[PDB]
Amino acid sequence: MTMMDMNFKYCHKIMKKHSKSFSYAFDLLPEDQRKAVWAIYAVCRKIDDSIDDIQFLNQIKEDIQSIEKYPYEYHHFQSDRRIMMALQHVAQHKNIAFQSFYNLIDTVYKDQHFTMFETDAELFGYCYGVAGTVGEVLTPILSDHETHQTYDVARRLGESLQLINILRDVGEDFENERIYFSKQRLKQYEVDIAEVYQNGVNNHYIDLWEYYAAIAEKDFRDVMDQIKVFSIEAQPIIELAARIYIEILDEVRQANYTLHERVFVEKRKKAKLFHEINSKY
Ligand SMILES: [Mg+2]
Repeated sequence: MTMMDMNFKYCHKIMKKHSKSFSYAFDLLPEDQRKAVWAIYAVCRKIDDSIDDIQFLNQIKEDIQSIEKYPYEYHHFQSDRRIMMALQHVAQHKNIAFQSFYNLIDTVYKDQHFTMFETDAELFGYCYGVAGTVGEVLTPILSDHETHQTYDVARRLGESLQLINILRDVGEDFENERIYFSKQRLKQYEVDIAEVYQNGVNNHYIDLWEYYAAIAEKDFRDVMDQIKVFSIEAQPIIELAARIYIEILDEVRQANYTLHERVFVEKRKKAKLFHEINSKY
């Protein structure tokens, strides 16, 4: 393989190491598209993990800015060369929504001074920042002609995926001093996450969790209803990614909403969903 192949293989490794679900689905795309997805996804992961000082994050941002301003010049990247070389390669063939990467970077910087969200509006604003943006950047790769609708559908799906992630990770996030449910909603439902972490679930908690799960599910249905905005080859792949991730909600229920382990959809179940979907197509 070539040097560029090596850069993309590394991006693949990062994506698969982070999400078995998204790698399972997206690796089914045609070669050129899945490679572009590995590259964009790896860039988002590097941004999301950068703090663990803002030093490296600042480098990533300057690297992306160099690509945006001079896509066909050679750059001595400051952050992760393999990933930026791959992103630049993609940038030379596809329209990348650079502002969406900057919105993501801005959100991650803010996360440094994290304080609970006062309202669901702030929570959903956070979902846009860390995941709606990912949906936006992948949009040109997964569609033939991008319209505001294409971005809207991709943005909403990313945000729904983030909300499902939050619903899966209540426990581990709490251990890491983060609570994503809003203070407004916690007060309304009379839920104290630390109390639930210590004592186990109860009906108030389950009702609150289900309140958010219903939002994720409805947004998922709306996205499925508009799947035709994506290219014919990406449609079943996106449906699979979404279904695989959404199944996480049932896995949490089956584990009695436990705050003490990370539930998951086993590979065999992922293959079952692919079968059902791929049968529709
Ligand atoms: Mg999480």
